[PDB]
Amino acid sequence: HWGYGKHNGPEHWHKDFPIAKGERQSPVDIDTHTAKYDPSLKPLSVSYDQATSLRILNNGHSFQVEFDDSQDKAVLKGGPLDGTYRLIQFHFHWGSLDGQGSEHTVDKKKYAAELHLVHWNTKYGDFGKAVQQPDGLAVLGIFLKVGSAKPGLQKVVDVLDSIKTKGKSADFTNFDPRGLLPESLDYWTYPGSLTTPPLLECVTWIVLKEPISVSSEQVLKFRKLNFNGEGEPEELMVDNWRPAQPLKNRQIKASFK
Ligand SMILES: CCc1cc2c(cc1OS(N)(=O)=O)CC[C@@H]1[C@@H]2CC[C@]2(C)[C@@H](O)CC[C@@H]12
Ligand SMILES: [Zn+2]
Repeated sequence: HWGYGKHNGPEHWHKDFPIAKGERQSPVDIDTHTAKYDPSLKPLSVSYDQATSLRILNNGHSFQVEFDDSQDKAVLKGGPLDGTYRLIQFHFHWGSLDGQGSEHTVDKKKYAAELHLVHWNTKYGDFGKAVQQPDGLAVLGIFLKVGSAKPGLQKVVDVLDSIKTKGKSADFTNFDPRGLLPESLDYWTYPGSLTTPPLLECVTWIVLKEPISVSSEQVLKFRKLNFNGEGEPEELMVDNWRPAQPLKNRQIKASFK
């Protein structure tokens, strides 16, 4: 029954999911001055040329674009990662206003939205086993700011009216997630968690420094989605972000000087 409202939002999650108050929770504020450049970080490799999207789904908390992960296609490796991680889905978090919506913050700055490209460590065979491991997932996080439109996002925006409500899905093939990436792959990285229940501490976070720009019209369409199912009172899907959590005993590393 978790969600993002007053009675079931982030401050309530710890009752059903005690790990909410754990030692490696996400998101976090990225203090850019305290993050240390790490020249030990191997180069970061995003190989999406063969990515094959299947479907887009309103899951009641966000919308997600799913990929066929049954073959070695669409892999993230290098950077802080050992081994190879396979793309399974992407989704977003966003606000009711352009001044909020991101989960991670940068020197307390909130972006209008945040994209999560979720990948699982192939050493664990599939996603459900990977999330039970401390190094099971790698999530590539990309900030969105409102400005120029992102042409590569438009195909996603245009299908949203077909999945307005919780539980609706639509075929969504041939979508190329390379169109959602900024020019630079400079990043911050730290060990953390899923940002929604069950809040499992299984994620290596890789957060790109360079945001992508999307237009006001594009994010406005995100905000027309509904948290509710069809035939239920309309509740706009907005502010589906968890706030920053305590850093505790963790160091954020930068790939750049
Ligand atoms: C693993 C990253 C992941 C996946 C999902 C969410 C959150 C997630 O963590 S995060 N934000 O990348 O750190 C929130 C909604 C989830 C979704 C995938 C699985 C679902 C559970 C759907 O079945 C229904 C709700 C969906
Ligand atoms: Zn997410």
